[PDB]
Amino acid sequence: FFQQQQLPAAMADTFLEHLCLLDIDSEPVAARSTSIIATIGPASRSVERLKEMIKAGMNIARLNFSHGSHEYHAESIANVREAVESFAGSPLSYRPVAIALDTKGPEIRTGILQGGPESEVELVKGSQVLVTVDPAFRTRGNANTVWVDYPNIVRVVPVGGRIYIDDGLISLVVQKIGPEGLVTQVENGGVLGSRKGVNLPVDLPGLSEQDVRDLRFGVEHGVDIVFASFVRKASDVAAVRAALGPEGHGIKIISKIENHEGVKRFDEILEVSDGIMVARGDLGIEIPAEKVFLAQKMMIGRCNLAGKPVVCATQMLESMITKPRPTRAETSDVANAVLDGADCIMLSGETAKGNFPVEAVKMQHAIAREAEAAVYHRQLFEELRRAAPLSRDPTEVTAIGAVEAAFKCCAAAIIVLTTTGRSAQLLSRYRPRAAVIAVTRSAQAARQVHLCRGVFPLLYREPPEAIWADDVDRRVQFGIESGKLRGFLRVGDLVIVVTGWRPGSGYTNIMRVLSIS
Amino acid sequence: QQQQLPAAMADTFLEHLCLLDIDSEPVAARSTSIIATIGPASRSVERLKEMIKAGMNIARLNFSHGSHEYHAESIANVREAVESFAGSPLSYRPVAIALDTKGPEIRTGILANTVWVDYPNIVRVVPVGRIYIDDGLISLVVQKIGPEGLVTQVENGGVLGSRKGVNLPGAPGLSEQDVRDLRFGVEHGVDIVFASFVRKASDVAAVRAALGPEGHGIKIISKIENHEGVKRFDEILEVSDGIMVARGDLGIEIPAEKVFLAQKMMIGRCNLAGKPVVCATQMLESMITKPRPTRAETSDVANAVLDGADCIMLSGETAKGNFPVEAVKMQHAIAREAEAAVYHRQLFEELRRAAPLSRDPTEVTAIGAVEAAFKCCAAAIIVLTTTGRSAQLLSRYRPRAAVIAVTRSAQAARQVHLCRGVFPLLYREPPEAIWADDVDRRVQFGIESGKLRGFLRVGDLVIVVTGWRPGSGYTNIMRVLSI
Amino acid sequence: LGTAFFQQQQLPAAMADTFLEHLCLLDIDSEPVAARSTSIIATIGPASRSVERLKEMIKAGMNIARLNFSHGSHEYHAESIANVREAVESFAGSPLSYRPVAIALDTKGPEIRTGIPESEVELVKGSQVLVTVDPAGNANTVWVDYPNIVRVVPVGGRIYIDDGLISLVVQKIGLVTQVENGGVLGSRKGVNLPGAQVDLPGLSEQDVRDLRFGVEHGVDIVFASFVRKASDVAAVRAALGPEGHGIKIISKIENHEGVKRFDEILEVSDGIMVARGDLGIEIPAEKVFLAQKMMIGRCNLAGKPVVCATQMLESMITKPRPTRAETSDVANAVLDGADCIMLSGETAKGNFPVEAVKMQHAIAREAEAAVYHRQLFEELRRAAPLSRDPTEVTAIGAVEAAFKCCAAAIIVLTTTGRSAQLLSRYRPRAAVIAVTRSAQAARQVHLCRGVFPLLYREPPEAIWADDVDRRVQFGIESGKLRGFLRVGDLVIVVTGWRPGSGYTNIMRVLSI
Amino acid sequence: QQQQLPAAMADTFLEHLCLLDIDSEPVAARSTSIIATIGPASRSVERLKEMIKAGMNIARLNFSHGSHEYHAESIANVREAVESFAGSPLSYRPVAIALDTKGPEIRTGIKGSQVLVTVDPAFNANTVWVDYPNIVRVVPVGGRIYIDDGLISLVVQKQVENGGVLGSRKGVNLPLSEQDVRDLRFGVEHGVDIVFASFVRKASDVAAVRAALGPEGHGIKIISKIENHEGVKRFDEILEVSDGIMVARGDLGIEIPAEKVFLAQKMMIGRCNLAGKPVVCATQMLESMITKPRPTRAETSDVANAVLDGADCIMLSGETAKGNFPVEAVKMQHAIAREAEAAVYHRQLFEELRRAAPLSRDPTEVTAIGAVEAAFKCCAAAIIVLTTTGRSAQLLSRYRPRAAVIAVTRSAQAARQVHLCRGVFPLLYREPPEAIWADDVDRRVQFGIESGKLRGFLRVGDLVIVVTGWRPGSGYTNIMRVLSI
Ligand SMILES: O=P(O)(O)OC[C@H]1O[C@](O)(COP(=O)(O)O)[C@@H](O)[C@@H]1O
Ligand SMILES: O=P(O)(O)OC[C@H]1O[C@](O)(COP(=O)(O)O)[C@@H](O)[C@@H]1O
Ligand SMILES: [K+]
Ligand SMILES: [K+]
Ligand SMILES: [K+]
Ligand SMILES: [Mn+2]
Ligand SMILES: [Mn+2]
Ligand SMILES: [Mn+2]
Ligand SMILES: [Mn+2]
Repeated sequence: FFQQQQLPAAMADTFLEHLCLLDIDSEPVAARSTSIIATIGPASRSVERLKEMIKAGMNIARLNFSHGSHEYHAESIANVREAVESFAGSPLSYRPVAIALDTKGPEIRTGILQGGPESEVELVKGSQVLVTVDPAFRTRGNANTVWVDYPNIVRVVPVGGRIYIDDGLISLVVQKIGPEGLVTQVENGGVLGSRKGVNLPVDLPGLSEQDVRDLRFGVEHGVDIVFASFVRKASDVAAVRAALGPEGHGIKIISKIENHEGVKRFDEILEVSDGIMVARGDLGIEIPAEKVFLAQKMMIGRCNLAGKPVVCATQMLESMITKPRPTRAETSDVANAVLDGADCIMLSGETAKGNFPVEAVKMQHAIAREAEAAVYHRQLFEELRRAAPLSRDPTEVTAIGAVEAAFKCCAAAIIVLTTTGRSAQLLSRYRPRAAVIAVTRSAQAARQVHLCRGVFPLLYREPPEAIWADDVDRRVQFGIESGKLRGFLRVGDLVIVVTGWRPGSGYTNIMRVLSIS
Repeated sequence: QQQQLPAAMADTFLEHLCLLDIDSEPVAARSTSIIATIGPASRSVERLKEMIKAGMNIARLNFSHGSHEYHAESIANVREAVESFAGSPLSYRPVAIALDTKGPEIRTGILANTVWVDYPNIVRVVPVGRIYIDDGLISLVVQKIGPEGLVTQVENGGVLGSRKGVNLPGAPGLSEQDVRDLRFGVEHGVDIVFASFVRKASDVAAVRAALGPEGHGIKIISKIENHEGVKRFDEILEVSDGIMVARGDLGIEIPAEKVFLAQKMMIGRCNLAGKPVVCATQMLESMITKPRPTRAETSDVANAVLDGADCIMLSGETAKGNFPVEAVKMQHAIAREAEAAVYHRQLFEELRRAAPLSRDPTEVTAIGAVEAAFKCCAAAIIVLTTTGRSAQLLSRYRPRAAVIAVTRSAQAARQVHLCRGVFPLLYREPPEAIWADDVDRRVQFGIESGKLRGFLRVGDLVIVVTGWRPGSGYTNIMRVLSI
Repeated sequence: LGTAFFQQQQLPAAMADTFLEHLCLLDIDSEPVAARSTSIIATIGPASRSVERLKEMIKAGMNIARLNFSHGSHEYHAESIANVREAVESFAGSPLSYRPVAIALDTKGPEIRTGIPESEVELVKGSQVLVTVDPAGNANTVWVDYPNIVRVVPVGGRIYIDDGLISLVVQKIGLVTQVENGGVLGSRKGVNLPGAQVDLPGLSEQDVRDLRFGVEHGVDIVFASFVRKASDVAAVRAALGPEGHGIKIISKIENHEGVKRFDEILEVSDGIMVARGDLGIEIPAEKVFLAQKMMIGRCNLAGKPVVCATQMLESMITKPRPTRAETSDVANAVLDGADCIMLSGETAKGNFPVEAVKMQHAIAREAEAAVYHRQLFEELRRAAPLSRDPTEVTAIGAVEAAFKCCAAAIIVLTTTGRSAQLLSRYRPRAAVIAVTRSAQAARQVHLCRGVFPLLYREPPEAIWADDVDRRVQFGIESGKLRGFLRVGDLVIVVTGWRPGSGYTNIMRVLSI
Repeated sequence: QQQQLPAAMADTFLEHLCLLDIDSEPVAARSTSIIATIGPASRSVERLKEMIKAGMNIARLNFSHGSHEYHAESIANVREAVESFAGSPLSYRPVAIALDTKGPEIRTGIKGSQVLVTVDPAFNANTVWVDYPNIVRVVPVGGRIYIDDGLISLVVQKQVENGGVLGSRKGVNLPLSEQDVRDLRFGVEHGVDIVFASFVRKASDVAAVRAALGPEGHGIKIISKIENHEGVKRFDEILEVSDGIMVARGDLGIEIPAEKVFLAQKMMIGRCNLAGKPVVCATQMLESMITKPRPTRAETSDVANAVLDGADCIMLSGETAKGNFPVEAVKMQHAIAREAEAAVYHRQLFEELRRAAPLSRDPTEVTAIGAVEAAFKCCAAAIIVLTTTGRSAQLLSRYRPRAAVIAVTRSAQAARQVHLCRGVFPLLYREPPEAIWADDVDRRVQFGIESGKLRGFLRVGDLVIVVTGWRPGSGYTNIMRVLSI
């Protein structure tokens, strides 16, 4: 109890008094429920660096298949698994880490600039720039002319349209459509390098030939999660599932909502996906920048309703690419994503290319811990309660009973046994304040539950005891011992233990109140 | 749907009222206990058997009249009728016996105008500016305190005043008779005591001392009957097992149009504390003479259940009326409809937030069990309990599912009738050698009894609440089961 | 606000954040105000017919006099109307304390009456009994005033007699029955036939003459008995004619069909009466409170008056004090949201008609202070649709303003009563003092909870704005004299920008 | 469906989130005021006119830098740009001038674990100088001291957290000066409207500022900047004596841990909403737009979440003082604020504000809540209120009505000062009083209707709520009327 983890604010009767009672001297618990996804790149590739990021709090390593070869990414996977497994010799402190593959998706990139792949050229504001796809001008990239790697570009944009280059920094307005070149008037000028992104706010297919190879690669190397780029409809997810094949039927598909189409068809995309990523990078270019927060809050709420994980990504701590501490806007954005109900937060260039990858992970860890305590659980739990339909599934029934029991005694943890992760996910979807300590024998499940907020996975490695009830108790004790070592639990704490009545997944039906001795 | 389910789910209380349907039949068993007063109309063994089948749960002995031998016959006939069903343990219904004390009574003198009372401090307790006599018929105001006594100015005329009851509004805990009657109740093993005229905490402490250590297990229900008991209600409730709103005397001691305020205040505070509350007096008074009640009486019973009362009482309707069995049936039918019409959505929400954080594993398991019951609309919550406390902590959250309580204690089985929603089952088998099998047996006994009595069907979901070791106070386990 | 002021009117329970805490804070020492908002309808009969008796009940608080046309001739009811109006107008010499009293006509409706004169036949239970269509009554057979009764009732059907006290069962098959419940049988009592569809016309030909009588004598309200469908009321309005177009029609819901078709009945009616007497026989007694609470809530949603009637204080027909069930029934009807409460035999035949009125007055005062206005107002305002009518917009603003300062009253000027009813629609705690020049509006607004009508009798001032202020002042002086207002009280004043009905649009905060 | 009405009507906040629509366009004037700091990028009259048209409502003078003559030039340029629109009174936009005090600053002098700092006037990467003479009594053996906006830190040396390039004269942090007094006197002389009081730690700091403004600065609003741990702890006593609060995340983010700043922001905004007083969110809202034409995703959400929290004002610092896109940054804040104001869960916000607002017998307070309720009942296009000091407009703004509060006033100062209150749009009435007072009241009401029609607020057929008083002078507001245009 005490005056810690914003408990006075949690006991408020209105959201207004909740805000009034928030305290900067009320310290949070050590358990951080929002998972951190860190992108792998030249700054976070060495085994030595990855060990620091795992200790700092990185839960999922993201491989961005828009850059680098299959051989390059196989080296990233090997270095991650080498860093993760160096801690395995101490099972009570072992932290599982998931590997996520981010697909290239339907991209449009420019041509290499004349003079060198590492030289610059400027565009004049209000000038006249010609956009061409002619194969001859592929290496002619200059101030007056730019090449695009998308042939069917002249038959999609009307007169007066808009073409964005380099993360929406450069803007071109279509004036006339010419024979073998698109005449534009620059609307927003700026420096332009080589082979930058192009957004067109399309007939490029939903799943490319190269992304098919990329998905098979992820199955052969046993990735746990796929981030599918530019998901526009349900069949875009089915195509990714089909390319994964029966070999990868257990891989979680997280749909990236990156344009107006994805937001419009969100309901049909969410029903067929395991989760959603709000990809505010491209989404900030495909729809007006002042509206991205609407799309993020909408998508987070509907995922919290559905009980499916949602990832918030891009530019959360962007200034930390070059500076050791973030701006006030960036700290508030991470805190507010946690407040909205995000299950995971992501770092992109902050860990891939920046000079402070470990410090960015440490900052997200510190912010999320404070923000999680500031969640107004009293109204959140009540609303998730009413919105969720009645259930005859004993796992779901037990889950809500355990969460309510945890709120009643301010339990330090809910310890649940799970093989597939489902029992921990059904606890997570009701957003308990107590940490959900999930003890599993499945290494894959231990990595995959990082998607669900508040679930701390522990990989159990011992062969079964001869009496199953003894094997259950040993696993519960392993969760308590790990919680003690990691600082989640102390003597005298109350804990809720969630198990089933028989071995095998799907039989969870028991909730017990235990005190830590 | 049935059980007024469209109304119980409504977003607002106004929409809840709008959706109440007279064609939505009640399905759950009725959870408000019926207390019937024993009298000439309900003293024979065969009539008591009729009233048990009609839904009587507690037999009230009114010690305001009758000799000790008279009440011993009442106890023997009640126990004979109750035990005639013990041949079928799966359907046996325990019936509590409650002793209602006579309490301190100020009566006038025997043998004109300006009478005297046996209470000698009447001159000191009534200041200048009212005294009611004989059920409130005569009313006197005082305008001067002199050495002879009071002035006795007549405000309302009246007659018939030989040793009649005196009430003084606005202004010991146990008479010698109550001490003897309370000893009788211990020696005859009564389960509940209705302490009359409780106005402070020391009053119920004196009842406790008269019961002695031999009667430590008896429940003490404090009857609030005057203005002082209403204003010191918080201190009274703290030391009592429950409260009875005694509207009869309360309606004389305070203005009759204020009694409903006292009733709703006390029921709310008892609901808040998780303690049983009894609403009593003239609920179906016209049925003393007529076979059907008035519209006000039928509304009165329903509103007492809606207010949150744990038990409703019948006085002359069963003690001396011509339709004692029909009066019990009428209370049963009304209570069933009223319980389904409870706006359960706001009730459970408010009880949840008002109940404070607790680290007691029984309290933690209880709220988890009630939440789990709502999530699957479980047919019942089966709980094993030695003293009934585990079943009372479930009842305090007013679940819709029945709380089926399996106990070996015959006294605790009778006493849990005070808590709304608790259906006691008396287990009679001797303990198994291994304790975990004894627990399984009792849980299955509650299942099989629930199946016979229409509580449970094959395919239903039930919430079972047990503990990790024998003895009371260790409840900590909640399980979801299918029948 | 003054701390002593905060201790009355149950304001601590009003400020509670939950209904549970609202219950826990109710205080028997918290005294209410003198202004009771729930109107009292009293049935006129032998016990309440003398002019001197009507005077005592006006002072006791009777607001609407009910003529029960089930009994008595037109000449009987004309003398009743004359006596009521004489007692009412006897107070008109003092305008500031004049209490308008509405006259309500309760129709006979499709009734069925047993057989006869003042002897009494007891009836044995389980004795075979015949019901008689023959115009050619003992314990073995009795006759009835319905020739087509043999056509409708099936074998194994139930017939009720004398407030459903006696129940006949057609054990074999006029109809030879055997008795389910036996009792002392009077002369010409009531007969109810639940479940069986009767082919009796909702507007009989005697009903048409009674409604014409009410229009010719200028009654304000019609209680239409046994309304089963929307065109039952359209028939009543057609019988009233263009002359009776201003009479309020209250539909009495008395049987299962009326409850099932309640929504279409409410749409064409000015209000609803929960007629618990016949309802309690036509449907199981255990379900009446479900029907009462359903209709009160739906009327409160629709903003139309609802009356609760029958056996509220029934023991007071013979006793000077009611039972504890009766006092809580009145209180709970007010707590449910009823606009009006009714007395039947308590004032028509009983020995304590004035005391019954006084008892209902005292209970209503206590129960009105115990309403949880916080949730009631929030739910009424959330359920009411958005409006572009300035009268509705001003009304909700004035009620909210009255809650903010615990205003002693809302003073509204109204000619038709609509501005007062829209204020009453949102259930303010403050009394709605309605100043009107229309004597009929002053009578009919008693249907709306919380509205205290004042009849203004002066010719207009020549500047309309001054004429508005004189009526506001008349409202203030009247409230001061009746105890509703004191110096230093805040009052909300609701008026319009121009004369004529329909232009209310102004709310003002004034100190007394 | 427009302006997020499906989201605003929802029965639960969770359903409100699910119903937010990127296609639902805002159809309502922007209610959150924009404060732009004046500096080299925004001193020219031409740039100030573009920023006025872009949405700037308050011009901030940072007295941390620049002499009195530099700031007099800034005031003159702002007023010349503002008064350039006075030719059309129906569209004239008042702009307030706010003085931001220097406060008790500590600056440095004009890598390796050993570093010496000393206050010696006779004293590179090895030795730096500071201006604070003594500090040896405030720091214990546990605390630390920060250099250069928190980038370089040192514990009780008696060189942690790295520390890169350090320049000449940058801040020093430690987790009423004579200069401040002459600055506040300067502000009274030049008729500034608002004072931002730096580093307010207790209620007596506010009394000192009010004393330095003299009896001639009675009408100047004092906004207290909560900048450190003590200001957060004694917040309630500071709020009670201030006209408003600024959450100064810049310094606050160094004085307390950066991860805790959002907690302090939400606490102060909520308490200010409770007390009905204006609160400003400040510093680094759109920092990247100093060098880039478009903001980061974090910055867009940060401005939107400040509005959703309930801030009455949002601030721009280097984005408008020194950046390369000062007009575009104002345009961006205006655009984000409009979208976020429609996304507010008005159903629960209005309910919680009304139940938290205590009962009152003041007729202005009673009229205000009646008018806001009336506005909700008809979706009034606006609430037109006549006011001399602005108090009647502030009492309406307290309840956060959906309708715009059009405040008509003769006081040029009050017109500028009500910009601190969210949803208040001031109009300055210039005509002289009519002979009959009632005609002068109606003509001001019609002035607000005419101005509202020209600006797009009002439209023929719309319903409006008009709030007036019964006698001249302030404090007598007591009338609410429903009118058709
Ligand atoms: O002088 P009049 O004609 O009585 O009008 C005064 C009142 O009539 C009103 O229009 C209200 O009347 P209604 O309630 O019948 O609509 C207002 O203008 C004013 O309060
Ligand atoms: O908001 P404030 O400062 O209290 O001013 C409100 C005042 O404006 C008025 O409407 C007009 O007053 P003036 O004619 O003096 O400008 C007064 O009735 C009212 O008291
Ligand atoms: K990608
Ligand atoms: K009738
Ligand atoms: K400054
Ligand atoms: Mn992308
Ligand atoms: Mn008694
Ligand atoms: Mn009838
Ligand atoms: Mn600062």
